[PDB]
Amino acid sequence: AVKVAINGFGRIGRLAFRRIQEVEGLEVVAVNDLTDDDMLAHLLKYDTMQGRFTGEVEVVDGGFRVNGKEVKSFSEPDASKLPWKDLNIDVVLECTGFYTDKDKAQAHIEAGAKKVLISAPATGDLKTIVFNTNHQELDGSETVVSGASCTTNSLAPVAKVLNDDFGLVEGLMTTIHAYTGDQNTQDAPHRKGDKRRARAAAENIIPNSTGAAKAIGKVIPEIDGKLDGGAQRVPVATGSLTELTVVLEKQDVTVEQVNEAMKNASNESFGYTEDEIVSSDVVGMTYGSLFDATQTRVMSVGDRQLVKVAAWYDNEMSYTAQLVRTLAYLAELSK
Amino acid sequence: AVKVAINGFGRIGRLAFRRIQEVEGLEVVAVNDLTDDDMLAHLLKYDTMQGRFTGEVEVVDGGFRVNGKEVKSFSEPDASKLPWKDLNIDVVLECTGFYTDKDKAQAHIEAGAKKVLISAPATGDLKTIVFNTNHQELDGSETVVSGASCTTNSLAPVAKVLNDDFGLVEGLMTTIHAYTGDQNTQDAPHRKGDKRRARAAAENIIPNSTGAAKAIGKVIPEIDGKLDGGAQRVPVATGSLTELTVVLEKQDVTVEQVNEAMKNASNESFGYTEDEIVSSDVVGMTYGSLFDATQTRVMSVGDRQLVKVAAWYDNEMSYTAQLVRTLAYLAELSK
Amino acid sequence: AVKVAINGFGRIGRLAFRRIQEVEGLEVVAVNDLTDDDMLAHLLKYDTMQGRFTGEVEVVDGGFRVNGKEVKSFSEPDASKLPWKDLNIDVVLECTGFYTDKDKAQAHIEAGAKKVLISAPATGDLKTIVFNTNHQELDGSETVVSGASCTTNSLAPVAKVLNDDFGLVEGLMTTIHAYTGDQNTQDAPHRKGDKRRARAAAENIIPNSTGAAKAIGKVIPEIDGKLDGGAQRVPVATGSLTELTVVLEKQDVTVEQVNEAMKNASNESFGYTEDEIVSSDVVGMTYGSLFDATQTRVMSVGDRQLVKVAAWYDNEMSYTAQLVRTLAYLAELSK
Amino acid sequence: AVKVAINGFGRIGRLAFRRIQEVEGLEVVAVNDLTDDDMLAHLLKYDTMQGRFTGEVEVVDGGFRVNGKEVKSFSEPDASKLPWKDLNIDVVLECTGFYTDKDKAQAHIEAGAKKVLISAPATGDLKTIVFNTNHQELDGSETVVSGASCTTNSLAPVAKVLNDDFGLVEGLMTTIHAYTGDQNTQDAPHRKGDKRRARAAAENIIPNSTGAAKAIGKVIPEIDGKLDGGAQRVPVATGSLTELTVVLEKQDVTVEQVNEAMKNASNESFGYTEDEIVSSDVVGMTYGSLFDATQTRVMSVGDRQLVKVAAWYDNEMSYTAQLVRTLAYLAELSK
Ligand code: NA
Ligand code: NA
Ligand code: NA
Ligand code: NA
Ligand code: NA
Ligand code: NA
Ligand code: NA
Ligand code: NA
Repeated sequence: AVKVAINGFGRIGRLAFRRIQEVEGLEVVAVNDLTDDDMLAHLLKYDTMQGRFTGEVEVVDGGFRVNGKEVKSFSEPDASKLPWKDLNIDVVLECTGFYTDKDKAQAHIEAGAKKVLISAPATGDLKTIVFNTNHQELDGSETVVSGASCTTNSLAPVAKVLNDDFGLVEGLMTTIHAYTGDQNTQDAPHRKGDKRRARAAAENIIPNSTGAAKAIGKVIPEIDGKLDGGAQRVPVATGSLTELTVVLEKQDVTVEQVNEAMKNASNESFGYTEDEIVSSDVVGMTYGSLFDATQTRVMSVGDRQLVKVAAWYDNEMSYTAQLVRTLAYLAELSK
Repeated sequence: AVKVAINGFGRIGRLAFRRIQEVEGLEVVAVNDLTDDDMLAHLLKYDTMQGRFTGEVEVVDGGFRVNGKEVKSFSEPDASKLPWKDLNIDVVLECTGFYTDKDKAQAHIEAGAKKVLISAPATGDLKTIVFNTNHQELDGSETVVSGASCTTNSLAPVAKVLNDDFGLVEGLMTTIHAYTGDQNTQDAPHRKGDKRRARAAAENIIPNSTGAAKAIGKVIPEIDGKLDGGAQRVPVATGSLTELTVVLEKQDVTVEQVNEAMKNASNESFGYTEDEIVSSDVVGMTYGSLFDATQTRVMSVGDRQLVKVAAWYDNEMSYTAQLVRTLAYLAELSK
Repeated sequence: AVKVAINGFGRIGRLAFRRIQEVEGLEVVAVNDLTDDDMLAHLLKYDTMQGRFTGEVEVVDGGFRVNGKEVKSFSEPDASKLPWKDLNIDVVLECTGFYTDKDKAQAHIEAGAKKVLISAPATGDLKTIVFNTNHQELDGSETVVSGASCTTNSLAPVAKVLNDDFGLVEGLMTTIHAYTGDQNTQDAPHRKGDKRRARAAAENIIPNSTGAAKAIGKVIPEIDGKLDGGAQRVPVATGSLTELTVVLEKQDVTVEQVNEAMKNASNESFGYTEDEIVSSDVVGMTYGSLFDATQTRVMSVGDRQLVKVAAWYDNEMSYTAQLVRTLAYLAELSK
Repeated sequence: AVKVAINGFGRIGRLAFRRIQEVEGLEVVAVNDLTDDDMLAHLLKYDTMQGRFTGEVEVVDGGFRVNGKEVKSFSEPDASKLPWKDLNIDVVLECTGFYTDKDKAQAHIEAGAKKVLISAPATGDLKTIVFNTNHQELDGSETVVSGASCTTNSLAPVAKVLNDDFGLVEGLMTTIHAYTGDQNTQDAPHRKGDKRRARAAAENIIPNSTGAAKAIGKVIPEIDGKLDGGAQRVPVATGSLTELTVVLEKQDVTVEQVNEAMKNASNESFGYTEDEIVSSDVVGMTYGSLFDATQTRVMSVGDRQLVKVAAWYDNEMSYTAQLVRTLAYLAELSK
């Protein structure tokens, strides 16, 4: 199988582990995190929004016993000193937050893994990849790859259809977003100075910033610069919705043409629904974006149109499943 | 003292009562609600989001004694049978849902009231009024008036300015709106058949249909048909935000230009701020709309622009402040 | 397979549908409810707390096709007109709320069904059953049965192990309960004039009355009238905890004694845990009651003790699992 | 004019400040907290559960201006280095959590503060005080004093009545408690390793241990060791409830006795209500504890009785109101 190591056992790594149990041909052989394995198991066994774990987890000496396999654990802050050489590590899923610079992620490579996928936006001379949107830009010469953001993966396939079948001029975004753990529980000083994230996370509508629309050009170059936008974090623990309002070059555009162009590009990454769903219905899904045709909208005043669309995504598992897809493809580029 | 009657003692109707305590000149003399007085008194005295009643409430024989004043109480399904002439009612606040038409609400007039303000949009040949946006259209000859909806009251001052100072071509709207009492507590059939208002209210991001933007032109006739949009209901009990994405006819606009223009329009209906606030900060405010300059964005690609602005409101108390303002002005046209 | 009909497709009925999908030898062939099929399918298809439906739901001509099997759907007010003779109905699961009486439920027999299980407490001369606590009192002569309440099934295994291994002198119960559909979304008047259920459910801690404790004697007759209690309704949508504070006649009781007595009585209905779990961790589980050992407490002052124990239960799906268990038993009494 | 210094401007700090504004005789001349003034001032003006600051708050050279008063701002880790001498600090409120021991708090006295009130339970040769419960014990000799905990203040006036009037044999306690800032926002490793405080605070019923009941002896020594208990922390952001279940010497006790007993011992710390209220109703109250006579229960099985009672409190402002009472009393013990 493809031998995967996870660096960081946060929400993302733990869900990537769960997800990989569902994907044949991938095995997590190693998990590196500073937390004690007792607590790590407990956060793996139990999950507030993603549910109980499917199977049995137990802490054994040197790691965990999970569904009858061995996962070796490490508590090692210098990733260059992890034994990726002798574990024959194919891909590292980098989920710590301390390694989003390519020059800094080359430690996994020096520790002898063959390829690293950063589970965040990343800086340096690397490629940023949204699976099924532009992974066909990977030629296998890459050793460090960005997995983009959770919001980019909800956006990109919607923007690519908009732009491809209608010209894209410009557009703006709002992701009504689930609150995350970098928001405070009660009103208190926030570690990065953010006055809005400083506020009780489950009691408020909280504006905040998002890099995803501004960065999209890294995934779809031909629309680089043409998008920007924000977020509003609201009290659901996971589950998100990206609204996009655009101006298109093609004139006289219908709701029905938009919806039809999205449906035509459905696949495993990009879903499509016409059902009247809410956020909790997408918790745990494995689509990267679930285009919602109940919300397509065309405002027309003379020759001039504003077009608005919305796509769902579990900012946890939607992004995890796209990571695992890209993770595997990186491996398969080794022949 | 202006003699005020409240028809229907729901959220709208009880907040009106509370707000009127803080306005001198106005006096609630009668309340009509089919609910027994004991329970009504209890929901007056206690309020989950709006607080304890600043004062003292008690059920006496013919109604309540509030702060040493007599409030008459009726339990009468038929408006035209209410003793409004007996009490010299100057204006009825109509909050039941059952008289949201010009000719229906006319029943209050036959019963004795001088004028009626409908706390809701209304069909018929009546004027719809957002105070400090278009109440100048009232010429004194109106017996029956609509106070518009709680979303319209937060949209109008913003659209007015954008249309006046720059040329509003078209726009689209999303209100990240608190959840309301017509949403289901748990997943269950919905009495109006709405598949989204059927889901659990405080557990979901729920898309919904909004009336306000489609009908903005009853308040501002010169932008009729240029706005549309909807709501995202989210798990806060009150406090909302209206995002507006628009195309203007002035094509070299800046964020400064937009914000300054909004501050120049500042008053006791249209607040202005540059504090990074969140939804629970506007709970119980009496601005009908609080513009947020920190959220203004202008997007320029080539020489085409998109502009996004946002404004806060208590979908309860904001709307309530505006309704009492229009109440007073309607009783003012005795002159 | 045993042919099951569900009267009333509310939370209990849709969950009973789902659980029966996981029991071999059990089949739901008909559902009665006054709501349209389109809304009912949507509610079976999408659940806020129990997850996307496992499988495929579609509305077909005379009802539903679910996982390749047709399910007849009726909207028939009158129970005794239901084609249960023609559908060879072994057990009707009665979940509407209006037939919580032995003699009222006879209508299902009069319609030709073989047995009725009432999914609530019921009055009249019949039996109240908590599976794996007192279902052996079922001899086979019963046509109508009650499956008690969700809170009863959680308390009954625990109180039995307490009364058997030590003598129960008295006790008091508090269940920290998920809020339910019978509570209001916003502060508003309430169907049964309850000043507390009238308050916003997801925003308060709400005291409310219970019955499961005063009525324990129906399932355990030797401790009749020796328990009482109430509930505190809090903002989790599903998942509860029952705390029981008891006086025993056995006198040098220890935490280890209690816990061990509880562990030994463990079965498919009565779970045992020592993990430090929280409410969401039991959402969807199938134990009728999950004993939490980490919560056991003994207060000793001289020769006088006080013991406290606590058990989790998914107030929805734990009670669903129990009902289905008793349904299967009722059908296995084909002599 | 009692000159007050506040060390740590957390929830306890900012609310103590707010409480002090409405108390004639006290003024906060200084605040020390390592967070920049700009952020601290923002978090004082805007509070999620407690409302906007009534008044004006601005940042000025050297600190804050609040309602036309100067408040000096420092940000010093070393308490000994703080200029309490020069500012003639009569009392310091110790609200950082890191000085919760008498030889730790002394660092303020050496700095020239006359007296110190620690806003938490603290260890050492000091006294632990619940105003209007055991503050009679202060003689004027103390320089450091603990204010106990926000549950001890809740529990102590109910215990005392029970003990004096009926004679407390033993009892156990459960407090249904709002979730606090030390709980995680999302599932993650916890600062103190607590596996239950490691979980999403707003999406769970969470058991957690509390010392309050165990250490009740520090306030009412004549029932030391007689109580034990725990907490259930639920998704309300402030407002809590302490449920006590006791055994008494005096028997044949009625509900009407217990309730009149608590009615008579009611003061400005200890309230008493017979209304059907809920947690939100007690947010921002300034009783230390509010007795709920609607939740009194007397289980009488034959000869032996179990008694239960309950009392609400706002774990924020109720405690804070109590502190500011004790603090004021410590200052006037400098005649
Ligand atoms: Na696998
Ligand atoms: Na580790
Ligand atoms: Na007034
Ligand atoms: Na009435
Ligand atoms: Na089955
Ligand atoms: Na039906
Ligand atoms: Na003062
Ligand atoms: Na500071």
